[PDB]
Amino acid sequence: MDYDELLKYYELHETIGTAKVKLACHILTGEMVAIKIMDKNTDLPRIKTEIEALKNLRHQHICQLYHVLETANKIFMVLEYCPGGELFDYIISQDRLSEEETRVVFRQIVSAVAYVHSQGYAHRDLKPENLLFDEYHKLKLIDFGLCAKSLAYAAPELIQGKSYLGSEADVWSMGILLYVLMCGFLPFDDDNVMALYKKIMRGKYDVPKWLSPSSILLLQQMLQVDPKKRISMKNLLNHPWIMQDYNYPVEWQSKNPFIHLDDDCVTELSVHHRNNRQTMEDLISLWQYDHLTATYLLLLAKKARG
Ligand SMILES: O=C(NCc1ccccn1)c1ccc(-n2cc(-c3ccncc3)cn2)cc1
Repeated sequence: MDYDELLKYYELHETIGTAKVKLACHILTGEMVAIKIMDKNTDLPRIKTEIEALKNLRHQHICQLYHVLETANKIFMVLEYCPGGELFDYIISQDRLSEEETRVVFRQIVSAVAYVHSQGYAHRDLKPENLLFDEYHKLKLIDFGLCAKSLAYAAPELIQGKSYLGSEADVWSMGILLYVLMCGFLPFDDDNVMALYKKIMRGKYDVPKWLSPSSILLLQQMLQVDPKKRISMKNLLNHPWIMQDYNYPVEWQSKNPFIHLDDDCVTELSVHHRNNRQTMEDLISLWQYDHLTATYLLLLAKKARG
């Protein structure tokens, strides 16, 4: 009953995570996808929150939603294939990243998060387990279930149950991410939850000898307990540390459109439909996140590889 519809469009491969995640192949294009499987009667608002955000967000550093399928018991989300693994696993594998490798990764995180804020959203659960590498070793932001329109990464105001601005909470989380990338351990860490809570509230952390003066200053600018003292996203885009070795601000605007359609992909898609080109373009432009949406976006991913 639950897998009947999904099997009309996808050939299932193995479970990789237990939401349960399955790898699969889109039958029509032959493209690999990841499928997130969530049970309705085992948080339903968290599923609807993520779906609503992903239907509205489309960006080179956000893991793309292709197709949404629903049954009485399950909701399936067909998503962009990211075989490079979690950033969390990558940092551990490397112990810690150099300042230069941290900047490569961090500029991509800044790009995705600045775009999310530009769209009127705040992620609210930024952490290395929520950033994946695709086949090109480019980062993709995942899990928009807690977004607004993990304790080690949470801003002090957010833990205290106080009112907060989502953008300020994201800037603090990005500061914790920045520290983890360059150190390979958390700035606030404890086995006891209350002792961790105390450490976050105090905002004091050890500064390893390998951190450069510029890294230390950026960390200080992001890790401010008072949210009004944290750096704004606008100032993060062209921060001196961010610009070092690059000399251009972070490109945060989306390169992945809703309006423009790719002519080659429209042609490839149209051969599978008993409709003219203009009818197919108008249907694609409705972005229903049905099989048509998945087919078009997967053909765009196939084109990108070549
Ligand atoms: O290791 C992977 N493949 C190679 C492989 C594995 C086993 C056997 C043979 N070859 C793989 C591929 C894709 C993924 N993705 C998870 C999400 C994802 C997106 C949104 N929310 C949660 C997860 C998107 N891609 C992970 C892992």
